[PDB]
Amino acid sequence: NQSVVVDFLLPTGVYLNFPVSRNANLSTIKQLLWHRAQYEPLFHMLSGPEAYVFTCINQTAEQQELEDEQRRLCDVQPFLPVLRLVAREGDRVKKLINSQISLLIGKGLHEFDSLCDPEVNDFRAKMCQFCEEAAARRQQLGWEAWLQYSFPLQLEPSLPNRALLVNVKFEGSEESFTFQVSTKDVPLALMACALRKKATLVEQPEDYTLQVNGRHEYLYGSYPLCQFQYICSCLHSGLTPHLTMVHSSSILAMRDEQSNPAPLWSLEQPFRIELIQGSKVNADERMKLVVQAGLFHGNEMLCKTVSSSEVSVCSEPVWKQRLEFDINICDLPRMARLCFALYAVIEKDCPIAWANLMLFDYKDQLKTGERCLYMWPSVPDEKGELLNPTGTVRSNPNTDSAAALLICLPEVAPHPVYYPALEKILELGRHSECVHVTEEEQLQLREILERLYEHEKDLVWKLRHEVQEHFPEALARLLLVTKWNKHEDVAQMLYLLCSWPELPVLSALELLDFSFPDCHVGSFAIKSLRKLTDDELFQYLLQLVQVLKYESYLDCELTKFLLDRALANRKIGHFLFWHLRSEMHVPSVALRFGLILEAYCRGSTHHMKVLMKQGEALSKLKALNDFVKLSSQKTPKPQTKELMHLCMRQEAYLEALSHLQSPLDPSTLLAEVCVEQCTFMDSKMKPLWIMYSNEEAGSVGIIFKNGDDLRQDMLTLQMIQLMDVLWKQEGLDLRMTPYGCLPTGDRTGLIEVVLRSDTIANIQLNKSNMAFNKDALLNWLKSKNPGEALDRAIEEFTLSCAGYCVATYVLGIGDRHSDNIMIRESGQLFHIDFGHFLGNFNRERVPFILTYDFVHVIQQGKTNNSEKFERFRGYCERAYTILRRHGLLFLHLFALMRAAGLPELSCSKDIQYLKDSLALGKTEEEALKHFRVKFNEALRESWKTKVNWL
Amino acid sequence: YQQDQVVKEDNIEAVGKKLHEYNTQFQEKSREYDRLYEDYTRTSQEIQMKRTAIEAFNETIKIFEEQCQTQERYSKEYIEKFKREGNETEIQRIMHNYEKLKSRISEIVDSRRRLEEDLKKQAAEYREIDKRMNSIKPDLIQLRKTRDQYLMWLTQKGVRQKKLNEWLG
Ligand SMILES: COc1ncc(-c2cc(-c3ccnc(N4C[C@@H](C)O[C@@H](C)C4)c3)cc3c2CNC3=O)cc1NS(C)(=O)=O
Ligand SMILES: [Cl-]
Repeated sequence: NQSVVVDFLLPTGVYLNFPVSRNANLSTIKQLLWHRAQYEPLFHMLSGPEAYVFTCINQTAEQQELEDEQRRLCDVQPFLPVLRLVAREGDRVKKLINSQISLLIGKGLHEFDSLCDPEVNDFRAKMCQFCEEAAARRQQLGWEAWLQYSFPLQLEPSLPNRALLVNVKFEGSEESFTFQVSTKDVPLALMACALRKKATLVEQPEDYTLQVNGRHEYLYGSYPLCQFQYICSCLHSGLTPHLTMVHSSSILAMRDEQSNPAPLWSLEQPFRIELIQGSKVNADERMKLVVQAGLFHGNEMLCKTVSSSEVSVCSEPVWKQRLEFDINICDLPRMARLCFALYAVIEKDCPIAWANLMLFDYKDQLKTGERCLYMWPSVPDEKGELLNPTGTVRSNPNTDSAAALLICLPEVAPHPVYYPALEKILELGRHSECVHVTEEEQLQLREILERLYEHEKDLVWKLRHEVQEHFPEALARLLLVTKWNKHEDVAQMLYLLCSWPELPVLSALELLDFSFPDCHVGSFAIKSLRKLTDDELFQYLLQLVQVLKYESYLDCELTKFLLDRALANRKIGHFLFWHLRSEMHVPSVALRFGLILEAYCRGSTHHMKVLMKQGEALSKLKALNDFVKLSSQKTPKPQTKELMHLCMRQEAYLEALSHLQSPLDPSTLLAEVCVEQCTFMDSKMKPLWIMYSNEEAGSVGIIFKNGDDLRQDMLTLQMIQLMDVLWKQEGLDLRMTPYGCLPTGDRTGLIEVVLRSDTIANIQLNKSNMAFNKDALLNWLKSKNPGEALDRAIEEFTLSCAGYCVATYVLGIGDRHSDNIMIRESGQLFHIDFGHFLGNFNRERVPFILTYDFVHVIQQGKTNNSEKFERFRGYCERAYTILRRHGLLFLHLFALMRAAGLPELSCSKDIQYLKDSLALGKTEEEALKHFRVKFNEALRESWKTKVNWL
Repeated sequence: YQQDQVVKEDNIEAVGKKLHEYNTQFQEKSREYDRLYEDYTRTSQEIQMKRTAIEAFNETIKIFEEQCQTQERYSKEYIEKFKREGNETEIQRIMHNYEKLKSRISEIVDSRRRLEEDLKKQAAEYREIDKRMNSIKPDLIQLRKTRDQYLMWLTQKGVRQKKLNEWLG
């Protein structure tokens, strides 16, 4: 039905109950309420409607003062239809933010309070303050600085010196000035020239900036016109640029829309623990339960893994055993990690669950007393380890129904004990430096460090002073040879780390991996990542986000670093937000990711408004896709398409989907839905195809896909993008189309629509013989590129095919076929739907693949055109060579993605795939002669595939 | 010298036939566990939804209980001044309005209680899933290790990769 019965609670105590329309805005409901209240008792005691604000309990179980009364009750979406009138005033700014954060981040802010955890309370206190400061500090500074934050420049990785005309206009005025300008002109030159056209006095050029009208992409700074993506895109296509001059004041109008709110080693007895009781264990009664425990630091064991006795299976098994480990209390490193696994065993091996605990807390204190560890279920995999030390440290959120081992860390001393401070570490670490002047071991270490085994480790440890001196890049090699189960060694290695020279970004990425848990290591890594430019940081933001999953404590350097950068650059904030938001459904990260999103939001109230509009658009798309999914099972597609529109016509649906910045690119503007062009694709999950339009620009499209997982397709597209940058940085544009792919939620996301494209299978389907049928792709490019433009179109195809051939080989992406490879009208081959990679699907190496159909187009229809075909061979060879030069970057990045828990990227073999495909074990000459053999054999195979095709 | 081999030595065809069988059984049990692990995760989401829906009922009820506090505290003034000065008719309206509020609370408590009963039943499901999952694990593991021992036996025996892939498919 349309109308809802709503409960109204008046501040006189009076209660009033009557139906109102779901679509009615809160201001309309308040009118209806006042009209009805007249005829109920104590009306004359009430103040005016404006004196009060509705309150309600929202979907996240929190009271919300509903300040914006231009909102429909169906969009407010209270838990029960119950509205309470309360006094308006009482710092309404902080109240309103706290409410919007809860709905935006998914989790309710009260769920942090409920935990009664100091670590959470200190994080929130420290980080929310830090973010509130930066945002306040941002609002103070100039419009240029603010423009840089809000709309950072989109440059190419960067010769032509050409001349081409450009349309320019001013804000408000309809008429436009087209005038000539060369490629290598700084933006001021265009602005000053555009002001002469205005005059031929009034204004000056340095109180202005050029907006690429249609979108939020601004043109400024010392860089020339040719390095901007828009102009570069306009020059390559041939189309004329279209800009708008905008005043400094008009930019301060955006800045001041809304304001941010105002402001010991004396304990030599062995480590031991009391295992008390299990709870809520589900297992087979014939078996008997065991609990295996072990201390860890990173991936390596600190000591032998002692176990329990076999107690009988039940819900509430009781051990009451002291477990003593072969390591002292004084030896434990800062990130020592006690790790449990409850097993079910035949008496005479089933892993039930597991749980890890940090022996020291977030305040550097050694934890004592009882702990109720709520456990995570064990999932079986190829390498079935006893314990799972790489697993998370925060407990299972499901305390209602989950299992739990009850244990008790004993009191070691009367007063509490901490891990020593950095001063006492450098005290012990500095001393015991010895054994200089050793010539024989300089050859031995160099031999070792130009490629670990136990013989080799002790040599590296002895010559640690010389490693710092001569082999600085081999820090990670040294960190692993360090024996973390002895506190003497740990002091000596940390002493060197404080003095260790700043490593390059590449080296510092390796140091973020799970093998290097120490706080001093991660701190050193970030210190080296702090020189990343925003462009380069963006290229790795996915990987840095995943690495948070194996951080020990909430407040860490990496988090502070990410928030630092997000507050300085709004685009980095945007993508940090969705990377976190799309994993808030995952119990193991919900708290960590929850608290960070709160911090970001408090320092990004501007963008917080934009992300709300996006969240609600995505909210409606789920509802729309779910109706389509259900309708497809019932009726035919044609009628479902018309029925989809009828839902899209509605007040709530049309306005929510209309007028919002794209999640895939917040500079891109989605304005008017083209409901005529809206549809859904034929695919298991039936993803929605939403087309937009813009009178300012210009026709953008998106795909809302819900049900399948997009994380792997994002990673793959991130890598093809990264490749494209690396290739562009060596002056090779291979015309790639790394379309945007963004996971927004639980098996939910957006995919960029590449305009003016179709699948190879569909292009070939027009000219069918039914058992020549070839030249279908080539015929198609004639119609979309007539006369002289075909030569360009063939070049776009050759260049693009080369990059996508190498890309798909290197990343190990199989299942490539006609109906998942696409051409553009420009003539650019590009690939879609990278469901599988690194050889997976069964697990064999994906060979290099040339298709005949594509070679035929490359050769311009001729059977033999070796001049043109050699060019293509060179494009492939040059491409592959460049990726090898940055092989370690790919390996390190993929090594961090192991955190993400993707099936196809889960282990060393999956990384080894990249090693072998890039031939990183071989020399550059040897690598490249192997690539030719692959190429040649793909060329021989190309014929044999299409001769079999009927 | 001796080593504990699970595979009894017949011949390449006999051993390869059992590799196909043990692999087919492994993939089928892997499907079974994965089917349950969805129901595990889905139920874990559904229980957590239910657990916060209970919290929202608590908070809504709280709001109703605050209204009752106000009404009783507020009515005190406009019942003495209404009892004298004639207006017992407004007293009757005031109080009947209050009785209509109290009556609404009972309904909200009733609906809270129904969800508590659902969460109790869905906690029973969750536990049973996990119990079923933990009974299937030892089979899934021993079928993995069996399958792998037969692969390694044939590789050692020198069987070509083409032949192994016929069986593993
Ligand atoms: C991660 O998973 C996906 N990755 C990429 C895409 C995808 C698919 C196609 C495509 C494929 C086949 N046919 C057509 N039509 C031609 C057009 C004229 O009209 C349409 C109604 C049908 C279009 C185009 C694009 C993309 C991404 N950007 C595009 O531009 C889809 C999925 N999801 S799926 C559906 O499950 O494969
Ligand atoms: Cl409900």
